Amino acid sequence: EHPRHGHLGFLPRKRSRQIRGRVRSFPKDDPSQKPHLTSFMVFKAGMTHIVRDVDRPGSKVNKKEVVEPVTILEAPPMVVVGIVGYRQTPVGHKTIGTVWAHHTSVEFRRRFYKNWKQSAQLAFTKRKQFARTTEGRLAEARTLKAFAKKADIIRVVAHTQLRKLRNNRVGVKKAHVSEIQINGGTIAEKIELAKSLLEKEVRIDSIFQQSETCDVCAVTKGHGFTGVVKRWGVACLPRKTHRGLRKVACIGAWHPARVMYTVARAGQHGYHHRTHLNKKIYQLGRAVSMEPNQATTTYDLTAKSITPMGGFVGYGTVRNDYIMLKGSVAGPRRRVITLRRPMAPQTSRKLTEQITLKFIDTSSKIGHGRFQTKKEKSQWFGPLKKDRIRREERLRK
Amino acid sequence: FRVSLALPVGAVVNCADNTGAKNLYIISVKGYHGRLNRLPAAALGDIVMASVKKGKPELRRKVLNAVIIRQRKSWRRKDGTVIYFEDNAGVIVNPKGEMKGSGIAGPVAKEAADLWPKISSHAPAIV
Amino acid sequence: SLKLQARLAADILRCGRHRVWLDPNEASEISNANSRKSVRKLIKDGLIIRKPVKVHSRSRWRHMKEAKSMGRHEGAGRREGTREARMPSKELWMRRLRILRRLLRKYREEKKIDRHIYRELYVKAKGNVFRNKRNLMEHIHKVKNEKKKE
RNA sequence: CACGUCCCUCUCCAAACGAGAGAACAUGCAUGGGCUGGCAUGAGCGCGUGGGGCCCCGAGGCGCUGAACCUUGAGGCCUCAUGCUGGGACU
RNA sequence: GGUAUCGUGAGGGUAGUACGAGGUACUCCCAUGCCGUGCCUCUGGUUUCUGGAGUUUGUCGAACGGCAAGUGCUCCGACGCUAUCGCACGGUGGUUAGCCAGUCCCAAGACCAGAUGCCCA
RNA sequence: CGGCUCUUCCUAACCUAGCGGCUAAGGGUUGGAUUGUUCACCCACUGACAGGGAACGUGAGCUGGGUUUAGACCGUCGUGAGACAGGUUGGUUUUACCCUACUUAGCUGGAAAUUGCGAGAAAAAAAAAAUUUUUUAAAAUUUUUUUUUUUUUUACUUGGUACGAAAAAAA
RNA sequence: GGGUAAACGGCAAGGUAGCCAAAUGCCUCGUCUUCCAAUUAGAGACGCGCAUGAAUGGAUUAAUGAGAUUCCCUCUGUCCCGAGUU
RNA sequence: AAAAUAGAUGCGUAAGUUCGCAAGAAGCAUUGGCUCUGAGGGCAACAACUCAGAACUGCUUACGGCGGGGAAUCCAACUGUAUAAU
RNA sequence: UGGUUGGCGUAGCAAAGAUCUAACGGAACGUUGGAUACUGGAGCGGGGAAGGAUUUCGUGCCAACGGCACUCGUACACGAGUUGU
RNA sequence: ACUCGGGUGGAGGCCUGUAGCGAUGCUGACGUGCAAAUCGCUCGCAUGAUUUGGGUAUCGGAGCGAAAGACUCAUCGAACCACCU
Ligand SMILES: [Mg+2]
Ligand SMILES: [Mg+2]
Ligand SMILES: [Mg+2]
Ligand SMILES: [Mg+2]
Ligand SMILES: [Mg+2]
Ligand SMILES: [Mg+2]
Ligand SMILES: [Mg+2]
Ligand SMILES: [Mg+2]
Ligand SMILES: [Mg+2]
Ligand SMILES: [Mg+2]
Ligand SMILES: [Mg+2]
Ligand SMILES: [Mg+2]
Ligand SMILES: [Mg+2]
Ligand SMILES: [Mg+2]
Ligand SMILES: [Mg+2]
Ligand SMILES: [Mg+2]
Ligand SMILES: [Mg+2]
Ligand SMILES: [Mg+2]
Ligand SMILES: [Mg+2]
Ligand SMILES: [Mg+2]
Repeated sequence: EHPRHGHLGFLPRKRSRQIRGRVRSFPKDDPSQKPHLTSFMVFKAGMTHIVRDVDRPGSKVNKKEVVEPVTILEAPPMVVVGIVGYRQTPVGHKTIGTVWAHHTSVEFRRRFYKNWKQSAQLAFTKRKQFARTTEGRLAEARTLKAFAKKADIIRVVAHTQLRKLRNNRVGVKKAHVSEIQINGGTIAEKIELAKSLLEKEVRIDSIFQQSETCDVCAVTKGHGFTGVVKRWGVACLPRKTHRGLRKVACIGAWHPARVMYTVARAGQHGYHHRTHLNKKIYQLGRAVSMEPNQATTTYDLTAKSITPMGGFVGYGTVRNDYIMLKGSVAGPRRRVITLRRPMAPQTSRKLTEQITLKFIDTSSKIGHGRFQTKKEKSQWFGPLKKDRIRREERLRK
Repeated sequence: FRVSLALPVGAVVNCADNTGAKNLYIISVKGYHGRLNRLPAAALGDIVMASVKKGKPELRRKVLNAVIIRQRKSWRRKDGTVIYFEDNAGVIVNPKGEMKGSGIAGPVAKEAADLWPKISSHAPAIV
Repeated sequence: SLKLQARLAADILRCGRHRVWLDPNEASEISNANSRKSVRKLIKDGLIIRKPVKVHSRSRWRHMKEAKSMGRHEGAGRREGTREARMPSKELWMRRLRILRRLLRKYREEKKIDRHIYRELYVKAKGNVFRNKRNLMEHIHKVKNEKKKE
């Protein structure tokens, strides 16, 4: 006898019914806090590693640089476009209603369509003309009265700005809409944060901050109808085995006289929703145009960019704000991953640690990439024939 | 820290040690909590029950202890520096961990030398 | 569908179907060529032609056959065969011994050497006491000067 | 018939097939370039075992030459440059 | 009534575990093992990019370029896939270790008068 | 038979946990030599190497070592052919494409669970803002006035949307 | 009545030479030694041989063996513990 | 089961033995390319193509094909035959 | 005994590497050219025995058969064909 | 006294290994198959007691057997056919 192969609380292992990785539960509201947003949609870019000086009493690495992998997650600001209130009921939370923003970016209204550009594009057209009228202004006014009254939960309906993402590979132009809960103070305080913020952008740096952790939720990378050996980790059978090796030899017994829900079976692996915890935020990163010397740490002064030399493979440059957080993040490159405020206690000696990066890595992913910089590669090879066949042309002109 | 396991039971690592043992045959790894089919596996710094398979007869047919001081199976430092050896040899040692040799042959690993205060001293080098 | 003429052209071109060439551009005139005599008219008339056999050059080999003469491609790694398969011991012994028996026979005929010593050497030639022709060539010289002194 | 959905078509974070995600004139696709990598110095002409009669034959070597080529394709990057650009089903 | 979007969450699943060292004999630390959930920056493995090179025999008259050897074979090899062979992570509350709730996973045949967008010939 | 594989359940608890033997089924309970084995015994680890059920769990899952038909050998028995739960050796492991279970994957209906029109909401019971008071088309169906949105000529991540203005249209 | 066991056979005679827990030994995983960290295996001894043994051939045998069996070196995905490609 | 050995040449080759063997025992070693050299004959008064050697030079150890080896015990001496279809 | 059925348009039709192109044909696979491979002389070669006995050949045909298709066939129909001191 | 080199020669129910004849192992494929015994690789013999065509002889209470009750037309511890039935 050995332990069971696989966690039964991650089950059924079925395809997620979404891809945007929506938060399942927001961290519990704390009135003592000032109001804030609790999550932020971001696009996985790729990974690198960083050097860091761990300064953790105990261990053999205190005061010693350690190479942590990091995931880079491009994070163009989300736009709030509507508030949502929930009222508690004996049967469970009910939306009171939502107040949509007076205006909606097309990328958002793209979301209500399968073919926006061959549509009449009438989405939020009556709201636009009605929220304008005093009749619809008083109606919007009444919804907020209902929030301030009957609500227990205020939530912004934010979305991603894919227009601003300018990624060439994330093909979506429908915005990634999602309610983002406002934990904070009294419901009027949450309404007020909610409505002042009701058509504004929301950068991650406001929601998060460095060294703080974030729970991540994104659908994990899809593997199709995976077999039982890859899906559950069961031992494959000895070579001599007949019908085939890669099987659970015994999927049941005489009784109960049927396969139980607990025996492992071939089927969908990957592309499951996951909430992974306590991912330290090694740096929030401002957009490359605004703060070009990303990845230029105090100890590595060369002006530099968070994106590797070949760009991120399959993704390309991170043109925007980026969250850089320790370790792996579930989901393939360029998937949209919601990442919430931590729901764990976060009073751990580790979790509270400030993270001063000593060296973001920027070598090519693609090959081994022994250069941190496109300038430095040229500084190795120096001029070569592509230039001499270039330099000569310039002289002739 | 973590050192990717290198020398499963049944392995014959060399004796780097001063003693007349020529090579060790790992029998089991001390501190090995076992999963079912998994073979116990010594890695760098690990104490190991080992019988000398070749060398002075006096050592030849009893189980002995031996820490692993180098390892062909490469491992990754927390420093992010994956590293490995030409060979993977251990040194004979007491259950206490005092080494019975008088001087180790080749380089000793950093995390052999740090777990074993005596091994570190006789080590010609640490790596 | 001129599959008959191609049967016929191949026969009277005295070749395979593979070589006969029915002109693609005139299938119809070929098409009404029911008799071998019709097809023979088409063969002189050029609608049907025999293609040359596909080449199989020896130029790579003749260039190799030069290099092998100069001793190229000869050594230990280039030898599959046992030294005896690669060149038989019986083949060398025959050549060696046919050569000795002939030279002993040439001298006996011109009587450079006695009909006596011929047995003296015909029988030593058979016991390879003579490695070569010129080994025996000089032994006949030195087996004979020993006589010249007396 | 509206809104719209779907098919066909294109893309892939999806994918046994359905489903999914997207696109829907869009740097979308296509080549090209630049880049990031890979390999490792192309073709071609222009020191050398000896050899043949100052040249010729000569493996190898040198020089142009980190060159040549390959680099997104089950689907690296860059807009950098040019090229090409709806029908059906349903209610 | 369509279509679409955001959610609700009854119900069901459910998981973390162990060891050691430190510190002072609880707290508090710090590593590791196992388990589990991922991920692929690095490192290893994997090559049908048959990518680039080398190379063997056959072959293309030859050089070049190939080609055949069911991927000829050897070297290096990106993408990708993957390994406790790399790496990240594994949270609470309430009741009597259990147990229940939560977090976590599926979640309206739990038919959601929840919200919402658009059109309602 | 056994193993392997995988799951699961029990506890007269081996370890772990809490106590002071008791509770405690939670999670875990090793790798090997001999032998088909189980079992036992050993070696080593271990916090420990607990005992069991599931058709003595599990062969259209396997393996086929045990048992193992015909061949053969030996011992014993038999006059013999032949026998031996004695030993030895060699000795085809078939089929799911059905139903259900299960595992993923889709589609579509449905609230008199497809019907009745058979009518029940965890809804509200002139409107909104600070229960009461004040403000939101007017004047004689049409006209006029006001407000809001769209088009043209600073603050937001920085290409594209907002408020600026002015004009037109709708209420 | 006689003869015959290289007749069937036994060990009338009482198992000789040999050989063995042997493909033959129940007891039994015998005992000892050797092999390993550990050996119900093996080899080698031993012989209270349930029930060895002499052409129902005994013993021993170099060479031979797709025969049984044990171990060794090399080797490896058998395995740890699976991964990738076709 | 797979891997492994592998061709040729030169060395070297144990027990045991019926003196044949065992034996390809085992075990090391060298091997390409190239430009040369040497050797080995015929018929009169031109023909092979093997072996050998030498420099120089190259290796990514880079087709196909091609033994894994050893130590022991049981049985049968050997090659053979033989239950077509366990 | 005959017929019919569900399973079911399912299980399969996965051994021996392979076709591509244009032109023509045709009502729509063949034919030719080219390309590309294969067999690889113990051959998907060229002749015979046994056996078969018209399969041969041409024209036509493709209803049925050639387990897909056929315009093609060893199939179908018609006409031919085998010569010895 | 008949030994030690070296060659020669080509022996052998000799060896490696084709063809051919088998058929050990994978207890591999297949296992309502290509096949009422096949396929793959592996393997065994392959100058011999070898393999093989034709012919001929010997069979059913029988034949034939290097002996497995093996084989005697997919039939054998007594073929097959008909019959008694
Ligand atoms: Mg099997
Ligand atoms: Mg990479
Ligand atoms: Mg593309
Ligand atoms: Mg049973
Ligand atoms: Mg069963
Ligand atoms: Mg109804
Ligand atoms: Mg014995
Ligand atoms: Mg007897
Ligand atoms: Mg034999
Ligand atoms: Mg084998
Ligand atoms: Mg000898
Ligand atoms: Mg025999
Ligand atoms: Mg048989
Ligand atoms: Mg089918
Ligand atoms: Mg060929
Ligand atoms: Mg015909
Ligand atoms: Mg006919
Ligand atoms: Mg022979
Ligand atoms: Mg043999
Ligand atoms: Mg019998």
